[PDB]
Amino acid sequence: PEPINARVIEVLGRTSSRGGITQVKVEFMTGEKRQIIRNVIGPVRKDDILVLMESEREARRLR
Amino acid sequence: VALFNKWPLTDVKCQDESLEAYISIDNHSFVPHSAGRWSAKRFRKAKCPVVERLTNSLMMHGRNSGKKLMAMKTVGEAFELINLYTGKNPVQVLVDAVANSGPREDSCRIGKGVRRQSVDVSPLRRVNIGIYNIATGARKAAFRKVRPFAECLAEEIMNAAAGADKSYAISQRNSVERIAVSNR
Amino acid sequence: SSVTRVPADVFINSFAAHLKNRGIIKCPAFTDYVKTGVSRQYAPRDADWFYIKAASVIRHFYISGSHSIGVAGLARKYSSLQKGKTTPHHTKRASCKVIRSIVSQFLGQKLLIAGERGRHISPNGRKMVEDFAEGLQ
Amino acid sequence: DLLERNDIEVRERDKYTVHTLGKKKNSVAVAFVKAGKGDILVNNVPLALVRPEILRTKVSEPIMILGESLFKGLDMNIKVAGGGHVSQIYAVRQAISRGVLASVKDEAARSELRAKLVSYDRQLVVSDPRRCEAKKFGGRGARARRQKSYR
Amino acid sequence: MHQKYTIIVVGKDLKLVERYVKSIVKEGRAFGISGPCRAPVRRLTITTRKSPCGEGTNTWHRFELRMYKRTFWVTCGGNDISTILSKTVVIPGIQVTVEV
Amino acid sequence: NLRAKLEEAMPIRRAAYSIIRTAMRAGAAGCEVIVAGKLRAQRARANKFKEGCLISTGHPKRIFLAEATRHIKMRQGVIGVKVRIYNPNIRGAVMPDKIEIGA
RNA sequence: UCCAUUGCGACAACGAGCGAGACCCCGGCCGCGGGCGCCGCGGGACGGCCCGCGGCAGCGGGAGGACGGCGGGGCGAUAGCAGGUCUGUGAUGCCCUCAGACGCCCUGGGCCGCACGCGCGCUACACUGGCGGGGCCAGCCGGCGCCCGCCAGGACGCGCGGAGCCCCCGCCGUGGCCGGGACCGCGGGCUGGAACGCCCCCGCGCACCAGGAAUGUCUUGUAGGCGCCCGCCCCCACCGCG
Repeated sequence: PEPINARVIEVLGRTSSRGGITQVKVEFMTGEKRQIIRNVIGPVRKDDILVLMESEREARRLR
Repeated sequence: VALFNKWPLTDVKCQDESLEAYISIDNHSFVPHSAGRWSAKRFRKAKCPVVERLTNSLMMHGRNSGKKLMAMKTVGEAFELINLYTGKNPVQVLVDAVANSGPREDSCRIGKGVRRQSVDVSPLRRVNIGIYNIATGARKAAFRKVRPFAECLAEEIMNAAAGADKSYAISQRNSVERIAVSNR
Repeated sequence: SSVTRVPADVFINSFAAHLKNRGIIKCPAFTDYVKTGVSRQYAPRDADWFYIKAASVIRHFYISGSHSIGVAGLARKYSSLQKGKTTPHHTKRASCKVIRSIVSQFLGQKLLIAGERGRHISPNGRKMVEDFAEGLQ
Repeated sequence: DLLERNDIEVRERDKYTVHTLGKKKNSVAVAFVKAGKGDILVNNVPLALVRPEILRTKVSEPIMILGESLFKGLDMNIKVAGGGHVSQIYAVRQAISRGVLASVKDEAARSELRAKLVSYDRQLVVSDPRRCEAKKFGGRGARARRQKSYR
Repeated sequence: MHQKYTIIVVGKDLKLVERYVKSIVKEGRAFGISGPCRAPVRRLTITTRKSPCGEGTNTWHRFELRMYKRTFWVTCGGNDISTILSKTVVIPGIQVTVEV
Repeated sequence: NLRAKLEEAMPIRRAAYSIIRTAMRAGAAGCEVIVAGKLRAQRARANKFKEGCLISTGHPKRIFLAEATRHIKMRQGVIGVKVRIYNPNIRGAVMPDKIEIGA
């Protein structure tokens, strides 16, 4: 399965106890447009489009 | 605007709609020496000519710290050596190289007690790692060889743009992504 | 003016050939085997270097105009770092004798006139320098 | 070299309508603009021939964005002192932009011309505030510090 | 007669030197005294370790003695400026010197 | 005055309080005297006697605080005394922090 | 809530004070006055405006504006340390010494030795480099000329004056090589009363081809690279402070 791009709807917060993981709710840019929550590394903001390698895996809500 | 008085930005559009926003050719100025403060503001870095970011990545290791004038000279000669072989716009071949060199998955602990989990690399980090990897593969390649920095930089860009694993940057992307798939 | 319109290097090299052709300066040939500046280590490999240095020194005295720069000041214009020591390298002035020989030839040639303190370019020499510059253009 | 009163000392009179100052990293350029044939001179030398051969396009950059025809009809005498080569190339582009704009003055065309420059490059007509920071005791660097032997 | 007498005011404190400037300019304004020529400040500096011993992280006290000097030009009769010195307000610890 | 009182063998509290009242009557907002050394003991103490409000830091310490140091000598050993007197109203300048406001 | 007992809303507490802030020095920007020399006096910016969110205190942005939300420094509460300095001190208790002196000088020598362990640093390990000419760029702040000498330096005078990096063209060209410059033999200078100090010329050509376990500093004009000045000082910086 090719990776599917998803755009950030809400930047939920900073995790990993070092803040480096960013929690973001991402809505698939194309397709069913499911809104899943995924961990992100680096600088991220609303409307950032990132290719999700599997997308069937989601981080704990707001954790 | 013709970078190095030779190459336009008109056809240089990034195909990757996930990475197109963070790569900018609009602010290009002949000679990538804009002294604009990229350090200021969290995302001002994104609004910078891609070629200038490469010229900032080239000057590393300390012995070569700060010499932008010498780095941009290399970028021009490297672009000529990309034009000479690829036969395409070298600003556009760099744009494809930055897009490919950036991995989309990394491994970080994620509040675990050493157990890393899978994360998603941000679309700015993908651009920052991609350029850094291009320059660092060349840096290692030219350390003790008759081959000049300009030649190896020209070849990593030419190899990344297609996706050949000979590129130190693409090997790094595939290693980072694969560790991320297992730690998933 | 003129000497500026022609790039500084494209003037100095052509003037070096001119100052060897017209017989100006005439290398001492005793300073030919000496290395300018305590700072360097391997001596000039040009072999026509005296003429390049001679054309560069007149071009400096021309842009100086009535400033009348000294020979020691010209030696500080050819100062470089003394590299090759464990102690950190610092700038070291060029050999005074070489430049003193060059300025001496110009005074005898009357290309440069003597002045209070340092010597300065004479009008007769200036004529040669500007005609050469415009000729290159 | 340090903000000395030496404006008229290089050139006597010559109907220099304006005397702009462009300053980047401790380098100041006093540019004198009069009606001319489109000639620009820096440090008694053609502007096109500048020392950082790579940065010789940065000096000519305001002319390109504004347009050659607007520049034609002006003669500028620029004297740069202080700072170093790259800042002196940044100071002269700033001085040229400010001085050419001074001819339009408060005109609506100046507001467009300031915006035209500010869009291609902002801070081309605005001084860059960054200045060197002082060395502090216990560090070779302004903020760097000596290595701690123990702990 | 008519010579040029150079007054030089050397003072550590700026407000004190500015006061001497006001008095000198006022007394000689009729005599065409020149406006103050302010010298580049002499920021003589001594940096010394704060500790008498060598103990502790080495700390440094940065002491700067700034000396402000104003040169004054008056061209006129000598006797008048000798009296002009009495007329100008006397500032203690601030010195004036006349050089022909 | 304090050094003389201490050499007259005045008690340290009595001598210090006498200096404090004279400064307070002269209008200092705060007077602080610190006496340090071997006060009638082989161990060294540092008894600080202070009354009123005294500022501690800032450029106003240079302008509004008169800090005087003595080294009074007693038989057992040197007793150093510091007298600090703070006047907010010194005529020439005002306290930066104080805002006079109006009616 | 905030950089902060920084505030707000409260509240057996009710009013204060110190430290924080204010202040001070500097910088950048704009007026005014002066001027042998850029140097004197003021302004400007306050989270004020705008939009959201917040009793609030504020918060996130957007702007305009040299400058934006602690620009960098100076000062530094309260209580202590049994931290360090008696070898800075006509600071000093007490003990010792006190003309065969522990006074004060005078000659010579050490502190600078060195199987070794460790802490700052410095220079390298090369080609983004070395080497030759040419361009030439400062700032704290700042003298020069002429002649001779390979330089180092000197003589004789007088009133003055300025970097590296980098850029440009050659050369060597992956070789412990021309990388690197440790050592070591003549020699030329200097300073002083005197070298063992320093400088320089032709040799001579050490490790080091990137450093294990560990560990340190750093967010913009910052790191790092690269020069330069001053302190001490006969000479002398791989040091400190700029």
